[PDB]
Amino acid sequence: VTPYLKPYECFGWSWNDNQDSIYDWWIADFVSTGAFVCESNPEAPKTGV
Amino acid sequence: VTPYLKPYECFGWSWNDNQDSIYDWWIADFVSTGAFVCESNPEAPKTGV
Amino acid sequence: MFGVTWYNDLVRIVFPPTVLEMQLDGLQWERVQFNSPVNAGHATRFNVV
Repeated sequence: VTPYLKPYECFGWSWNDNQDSIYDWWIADFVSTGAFVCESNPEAPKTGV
Repeated sequence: VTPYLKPYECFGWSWNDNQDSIYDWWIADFVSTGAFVCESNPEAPKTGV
Repeated sequence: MFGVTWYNDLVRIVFPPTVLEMQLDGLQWERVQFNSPVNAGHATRFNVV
């Protein structure tokens, strides 16, 4: 069951399928850090377009 | 675990630390009563300011 | 010159190249324990705002 969570935090879970009923769950909360976090840092704008 | 609750109601709990796993929890709901509830009723504005 | 701020939990950690901004929900800071090195040539200096 998904838990109750803060109105702008974010929930995901995984790791069933190990012949018992334990699992990992996580909460991201996205609280106004201002440093964006993401894969694939941007390369370059091609100049002259 | 905090329960699910109405979108403008308000949850708090207390009273662990008694060598068993019982506790008290409460829900305020803040539903448009118009009578504000708070400590320290206001004294007086100083006149002439 | 550098410093930090935490006015209404807008925790900046500034340095003349770069800043670091955070906001934390369960945060509030009110106490400052400055300490100094053992000896400075002129007067070393600190300011709580």
